[PDB]
Amino acid sequence: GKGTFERRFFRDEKELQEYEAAETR
Amino acid sequence: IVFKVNNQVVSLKPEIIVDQHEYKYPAIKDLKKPCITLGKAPDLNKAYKSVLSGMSAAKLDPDDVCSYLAAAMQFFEGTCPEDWTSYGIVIARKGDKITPGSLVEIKRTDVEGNWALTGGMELTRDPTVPEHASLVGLLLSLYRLSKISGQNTGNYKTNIADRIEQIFETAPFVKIVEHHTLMTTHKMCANWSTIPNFRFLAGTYDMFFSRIEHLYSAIRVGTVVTAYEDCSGLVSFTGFIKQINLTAREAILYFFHKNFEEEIRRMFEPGQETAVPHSYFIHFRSLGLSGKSPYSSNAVGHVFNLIHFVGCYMGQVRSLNATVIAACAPHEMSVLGGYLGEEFFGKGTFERRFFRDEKELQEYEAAETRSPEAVYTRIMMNGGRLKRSHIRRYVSVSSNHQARPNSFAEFLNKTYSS
Amino acid sequence: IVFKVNNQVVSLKPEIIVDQHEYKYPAIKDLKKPCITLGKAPDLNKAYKSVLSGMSAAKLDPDDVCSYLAAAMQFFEGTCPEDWTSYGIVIARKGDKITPGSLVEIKRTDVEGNWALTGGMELTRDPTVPEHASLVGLLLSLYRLSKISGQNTGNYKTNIADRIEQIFETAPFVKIVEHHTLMTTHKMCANWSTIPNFRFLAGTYDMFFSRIEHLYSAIRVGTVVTAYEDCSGLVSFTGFIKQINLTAREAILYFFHKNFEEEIRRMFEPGQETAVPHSYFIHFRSLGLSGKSPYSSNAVGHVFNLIHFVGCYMGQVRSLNATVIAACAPHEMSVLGGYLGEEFFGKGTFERRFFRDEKELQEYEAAETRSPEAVYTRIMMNGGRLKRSHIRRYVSVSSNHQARPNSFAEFLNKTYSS
Repeated sequence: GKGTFERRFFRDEKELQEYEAAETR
Repeated sequence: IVFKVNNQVVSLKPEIIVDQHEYKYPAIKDLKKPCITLGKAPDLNKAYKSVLSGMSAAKLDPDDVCSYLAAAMQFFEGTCPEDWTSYGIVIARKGDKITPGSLVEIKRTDVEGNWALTGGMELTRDPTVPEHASLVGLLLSLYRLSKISGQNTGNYKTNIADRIEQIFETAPFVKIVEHHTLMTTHKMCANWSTIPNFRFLAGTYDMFFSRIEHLYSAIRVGTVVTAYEDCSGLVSFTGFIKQINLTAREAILYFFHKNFEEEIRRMFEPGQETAVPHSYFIHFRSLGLSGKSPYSSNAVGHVFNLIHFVGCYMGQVRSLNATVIAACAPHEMSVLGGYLGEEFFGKGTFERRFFRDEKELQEYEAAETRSPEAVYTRIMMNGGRLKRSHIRRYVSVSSNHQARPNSFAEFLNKTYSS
Repeated sequence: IVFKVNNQVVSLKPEIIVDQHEYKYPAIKDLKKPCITLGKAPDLNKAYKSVLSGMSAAKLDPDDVCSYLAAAMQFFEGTCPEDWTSYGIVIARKGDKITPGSLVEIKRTDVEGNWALTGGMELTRDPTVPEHASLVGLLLSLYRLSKISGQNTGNYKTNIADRIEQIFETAPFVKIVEHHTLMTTHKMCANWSTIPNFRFLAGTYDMFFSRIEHLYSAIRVGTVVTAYEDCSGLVSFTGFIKQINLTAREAILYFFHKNFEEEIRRMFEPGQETAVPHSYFIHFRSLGLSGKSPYSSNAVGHVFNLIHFVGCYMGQVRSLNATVIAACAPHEMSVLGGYLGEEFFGKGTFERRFFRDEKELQEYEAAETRSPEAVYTRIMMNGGRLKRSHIRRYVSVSSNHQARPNSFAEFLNKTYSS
C-alpha cells in the first residue's frame, strides 16, 4: 500500500530544475 | 552495485539476475516493401476450385491457401484518393490506381503447389469475381478465429464465426460454404495465426481495404485484428488520454515514478509515424519489421498497469477485464492509480467557451485545483500511502464486478479484502 | 508538445498520437440532382412476376429488385402543394404533377437483367397498380428490417415485420405474400441495408412521400428510417432543446467545455439546409452527397453524451437506453450533465401570459436564478466536482432501470455505485 513517488516528467527543463531545488522507505 | 556481507572476512558478492530486454522498432530505411516467399501461381479459376473443395472438406493446406490469396489480390484494386506518404515508400499517389499486389513485394517460386482437393465441390463452371471475394474473406476470418481461443469463450467464439458467415452469405458476397463449415474448419485450424505468410497476407488485405473504399471491404472483418497488432500498450495509452480528457503531454506529467521513464521513451521513439493516419505502422506487427513489439502491454508494463488501475477506479469495464502485468510492480502502480483515479473520478475542468456577443467574450477574457503539482503534494502528505477511501473504492468496484482469473479486478479483490 | 525526462539525461521528446477525421458536408454546387446507374428498364408486368416469385422463395437479386423499384416510380404521381426548391435545384413548380422519378436523376444502361422465376408466383393475369404498390412497399420494408438488427431484441424485429404485413394486406394494398414470408426472406437479405442503390431508392421514395400525399403513402413504413439517417446527434440536440424548454442559442451557452467548440461548429455548418422543411438534407445520407455524416452521434459525441446525461438525470427513458460514445470523455460529460440536470430537474420558468382584461395585461408590466453564469459559478464553487446529491440522483435513476448493454444506464451504474 505504499510507493516511492517522485515527479519525473516536466514541460520545461527549468521546471525540472525547480523541482530539483525542493514516512521514508 | 556489489553488496557485501562478512563471514569471517568481507565477501563483496555481486548480484546477478536476468532482465534481458530487446525490442525492434518498425521503420523502412532500405526503402524495401515487405517480402514473403510463396508457391507457384495457380490458375485463378483452378485455385478457387481447389480451395473451395478443400475448405468444404475441412482440409487445411497452408501453401495452397496463401497462394490463392496472392492470386486473388489482383481482383481487388482501386485508385488512390490522395498521395500516400509512408516510411519513405510512396507506392500510392493521387489519381493512381493501386492493388494489394502493388503495396507489398511477394516472392513467387516456380515450385509447384499441391492444389489438392479432398472434395465436396460440385461447381462445374468458372467462378465469378464475388465468389472469389467470398472465399477470400472466409480465410481471413479463419485467422481472426484462431486469435480468439481463451477460456469461458463458449457462445462467443461461435458468435463471431456466425457473424462472419452472415456477411459473406449476403450481397455483395454469395454463399459458397453453407453454414457452420467455417466454425468446424476453425476447430481443424485453430492455430493458423502462427503461420507467418497467412498473417502477412491478412495484414496486407486490411491495409489496402482500410485505405481504399471497395465493394468487398467487408472482408476486413477477418483482418481487423491485424491493425495495431501486439500494440495494446500504445492503444491503451491513447484510450487513457481520451477517457481522462487530457492531452498526451499533460497526461504523462501525472506519471510520478522513475519506472515510467524507460517505457515513455520506448513507446515514443523519434519519428515512427505514430501520428500518421494511414501508414505501415498500424500493421507493423503483421507484415514485416515486427521483431518483438515495443508497444505491447508487457513492454510498457508500468504505464499499462497504471492506466488500467486508474480505469478500475473509474469503473471502466475494459480495465477491469484486462490482464495485469505481474512483473511491473502492480502494487505501486495501484497506489499511484488510486491518487490519479480520485483526482479524475467525478471531476471535470469546465470553462465558459460560448457567448452571446463578442463584447461578452471580451468581458470573460478580461476576468480543488487540477494540476500535477497538486496531486504530487497530496501523495506526499500521506507518505506515499493509499488513502482508506481509495481502498474502499477499489474494493467496491472489484466486488460488484465478476473477476476474470488474471484480471486487474481479481488483483484488487485479493490485495484489499477489507 | 515538450517533455523533459530520462534515466540520467534531460531527454526532450515530442509525444505523437494519431487522431484524424474527414466529415464531408452535403451540398449541391453542381446543381445536378442525385444520380445512380442501373440496368435496362424491364416490362413492369414481367418484372413484377420475377420479384414476387423471388419474394416467396426468399431469393432476391439486388440489381433486379432495384430496377423494378426505379421503374415503379412512375406509378406514384401527385400534385406539388407549393413551389419546391432544394439547394440550387428547383425540383418542381407549385401545382405541377410529380413522381419520385423527378426528385433524383436515374440513368439506365442497355444491360439486361436476369428477371428469373424462382418462387411461387400464381398471377396468370397482368398485375394491377395496388399489387405493384404492395410489392414495392414489401421490398422497401426489407431496408428497415435490415437496419433494426442488433443485440437481443428479436421480438422487436418480429413485431415490426407483422405490422408491415398488416399494412400492405389492408386497402389500398392487396395481400400478395400470404403471412410470415417477409420475416423469413429478411433472414436471407439481412444486410441489404448496406447495398447503396437499394438505400438510394428507399430514400428517394421516402423523400417523395414526405412532401406529396399519395394513396400509397403508407410505403413510408419501410423507408421512414432514411429520414435524418445517421444524424442522431443533431436530432438529439433538437429534442434536448424542446424537452428542456430552451432556445438553440441559450442551450449552447450551458456547454462549458472546450471540446464542444469543434462539435458545435461541425453540426451547425452553414449552407446545409438544416432548417428547410423538405430539403435534400433530410435524406442526404440515404442519397448521394454524404460520405460520413458530420451529424452522427459519434461525430458530435461530447454534445450527445451531455444531452443524454442530463436526460438520465431527469429520468428520460430514451436517454437511459441510448448507447454512450465512450471515446468522447464520458466522465467529464457526466459531471457537467449532473450540474445541468440539477438546474433543469424540478424547475420551470413560469410567467403570467394570460389575463382577464387588456388593462390587466398592461398592469403586469412592472413584473433560484436560471442563467449560464449562475450554473457556471455554481460549478466553479465546487471545483468542477459532482455534488453528493448529483451522485445520489444518478445512482437512483440508473439502478431503478433495466440497464442495456452499452447504455448510459449501464455506464452510470458501473461508475457511481457506492
